[PDB]
Amino acid sequence: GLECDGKVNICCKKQFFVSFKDIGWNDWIIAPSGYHANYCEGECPSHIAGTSGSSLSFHSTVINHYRMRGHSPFANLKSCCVPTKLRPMSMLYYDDGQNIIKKDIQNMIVEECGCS
Amino acid sequence: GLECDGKVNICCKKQFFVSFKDIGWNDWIIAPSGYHANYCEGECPSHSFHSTVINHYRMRGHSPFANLKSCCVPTKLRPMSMLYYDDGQNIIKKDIQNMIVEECGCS
Ligand SMILES: CCC[C@]1(C)C(=O)Nc2ccccc2C(=O)N1C
Repeated sequence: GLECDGKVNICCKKQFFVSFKDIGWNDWIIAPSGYHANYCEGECPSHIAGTSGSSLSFHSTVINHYRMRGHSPFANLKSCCVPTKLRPMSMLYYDDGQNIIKKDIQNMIVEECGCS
Repeated sequence: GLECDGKVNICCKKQFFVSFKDIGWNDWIIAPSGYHANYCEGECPSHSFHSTVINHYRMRGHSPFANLKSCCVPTKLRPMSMLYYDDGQNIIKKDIQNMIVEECGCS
């Protein structure tokens, strides 16, 4: 997918540093104390609706078939810049199960952005 | 996730069948003749783990996320076995990724 830069106005990936102290989750999250989460932001015009950067999935090709023809609700449905690929991260935290847990938590880091 | 019915207003999975004959893709797609692609529709008010950290930041007055709207989008997609004609009229059997919307959620 696309990374944000000077003059990029459409859906792209940019930095987002999560500090667990800032949101008060450091009371039960031991490690890491903060990490590079990234986020998606930017315009999703019709010529890029449903894309994942330079790729268009089969599903998105069927939606665009209906969207292009003006079929409802697809025609009126707004396209949003959202993560399309996420990565896990090893975390050390206190669970409710009465212990300190080391676990790879899914969907922690944004790897790629795309339009819905 | 949540499935749509004419009752629930929030972000849900709307059932949607697509016939390849109806859209004229049957000249290259042999099988299946049709499938439930589905889609995501519905409101995403204040009430994945990445989305949760964004909302826990959006809740407080934090500049980028405070003006960043939550959208109803697929959270899980499933592949599907397809039989189709390729570039040189060869018949290919392949599991095509991201064919079916299985679950919807807010961004
Ligand atoms: C980023 C979430 C990670 C984790 C491990 C969780 O799975 N459960 C949660 C679910 C919702 C909110 C926080 C947490 C949480 O802080 N912990 C303990």
